Amino acid sequence: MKGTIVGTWIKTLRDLYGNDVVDESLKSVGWEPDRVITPLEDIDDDEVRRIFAKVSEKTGKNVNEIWREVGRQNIKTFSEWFPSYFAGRRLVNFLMMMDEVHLQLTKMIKGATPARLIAKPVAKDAIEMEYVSKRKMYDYFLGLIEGSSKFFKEEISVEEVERGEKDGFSRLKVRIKFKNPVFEYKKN
Ligand code: HEM
Repeated sequence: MKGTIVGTWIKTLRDLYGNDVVDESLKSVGWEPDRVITPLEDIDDDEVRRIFAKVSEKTGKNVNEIWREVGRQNIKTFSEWFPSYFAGRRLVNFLMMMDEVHLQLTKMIKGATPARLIAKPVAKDAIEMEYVSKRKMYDYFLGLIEGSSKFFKEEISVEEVERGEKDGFSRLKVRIKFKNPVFEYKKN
């Protein structure tokens, strides 16, 4: 996982559960508790997993629950940090651009198996978004959607259409319904 994002997760874990819980969890995997992670590092996914697992043990919170909340809160961090991804945009705009943004952000990562977040219109007031990846971070994904609705102050309805795994790839499809029309038919 790209360093920058892991950095944001750690800060969020601190916001959620406190510095001792997080400091201890980082040590248990051999990190300096105040380790400074850079945009160049590809942090080992297993070590992240063990960090979250340790936080789960210390807080008594379920790890899926933790990921959900980290997803929710992550959006506020992104909005204050990178205001450019949010500026002059509505929620639908923001969501439709995520796939492209993530391809840009992982272009340099050695081992090029980056998650896809392809969204497409399926009605005048609704899109389907499909998370496809090697990593199966379902709860994080859903939390991120909730965080986005929260930030843009646009109420949505989120229905999971299906989830599944095949050929090592996880897939989660959601239908997101907006309060009023955001699309119209157009000559193809
Ligand atoms: C400006 C806002 C955002 C930024 C800057 C951002 C950036 C990133 C970065 C750098 C990663 C690391 C991926 C890797 O290292 O392979 C990541 C992961 C991920 N992002 Fe975002 N993200 C944003 C918002 C969102 C939103 C709104 C969603 C969903 C609606 C989303 C879905 C995901 C998921 C599911 C992953 C896990 C990747 C995987 O499973 O391989 N992100 N994001």
